Amino acid sequence: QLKPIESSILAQRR
Amino acid sequence: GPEMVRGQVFDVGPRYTNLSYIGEGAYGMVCSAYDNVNKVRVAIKKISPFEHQTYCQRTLREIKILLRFRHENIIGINDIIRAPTIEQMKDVYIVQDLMETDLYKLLKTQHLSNDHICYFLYQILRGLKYIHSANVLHRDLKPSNLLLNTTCDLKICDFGLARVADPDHDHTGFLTEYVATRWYRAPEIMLNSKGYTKSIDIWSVGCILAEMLSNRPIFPGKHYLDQLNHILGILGSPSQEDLNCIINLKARNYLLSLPHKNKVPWNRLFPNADSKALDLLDKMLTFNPHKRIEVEQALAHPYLEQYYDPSDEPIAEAPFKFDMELDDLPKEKLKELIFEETARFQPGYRS
Repeated sequence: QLKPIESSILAQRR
Repeated sequence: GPEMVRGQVFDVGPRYTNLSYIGEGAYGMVCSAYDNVNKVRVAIKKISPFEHQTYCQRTLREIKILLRFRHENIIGINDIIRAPTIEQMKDVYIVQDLMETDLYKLLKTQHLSNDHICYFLYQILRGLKYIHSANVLHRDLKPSNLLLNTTCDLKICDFGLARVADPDHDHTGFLTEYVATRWYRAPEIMLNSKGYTKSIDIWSVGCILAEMLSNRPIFPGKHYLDQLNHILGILGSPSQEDLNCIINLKARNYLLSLPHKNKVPWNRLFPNADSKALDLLDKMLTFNPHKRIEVEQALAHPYLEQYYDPSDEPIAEAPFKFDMELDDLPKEKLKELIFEETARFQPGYRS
């Protein structure tokens, strides 16, 4: 079960 | 007595316990475990390479490479376990942080949104940028080598086929043949089998992109020679210019023999894909490796423009050089090099 992209630290920085 | 998984002893306690099987290869096995010291879940690969020169070579490369690399989209080595003396060393255990799944598994269970595909692709290419900036070729990119957590963080694994090729030196005629996994194998691995470049990794990424778009492999050749037919069935027959680029005469003549095939347009194959994704796909799956998009240009493609930021895409500080390549050595000598390379993880080490 795959979470939203914004849960990735890398994506939060972008 | 140490823990045993499916008949393999894993002599990794007392620090690492509760071993569970994940997978295997010809000279090793991977398990999950618990690191009782750092209180974290790990993956542990057991390797037993020392009877074969080629296994020793790949073990040394993987170790040397991954111990230098430090990047958010590449799995790091936490620990290496092996015996205190070279004569007692039969097995080497490499410890990494446990990831939750991989892309192969995810694609069996889930149709990915365009946003997921775009972000995963970004992360693969950001990792690859770092790898290629170090003068390393991965040579086995595929979905099961891309690990993921449910937070969508992606890390490239498995450097067992990876090597250095210092671009100061022409490696034509000196690269190992029959690299990559068949379905992910660039055409020049078949046609310039000892003279390919890091462009093979871009081809594999294109295969991976295609696979995210459709949840099936784009070129599922049933055997070595059928692979090239699958490629040409979609790309169509190469242009005369691209043929005239093939230096190897036997290879060029073999292609001239084949019947003509037309290009299948990307949008008939992937009628629901983002157009920009298909554009980048076309550039990655370009027949001629000298015309194929390079990793920096791929990162700069419009498909990835919401993520591309060269201020946050590290490159290797000290790219590897020709020194790191003379490993064509007897297996006993390679064992000594593996022992030296793993010494820093031992009690009582001194440089």
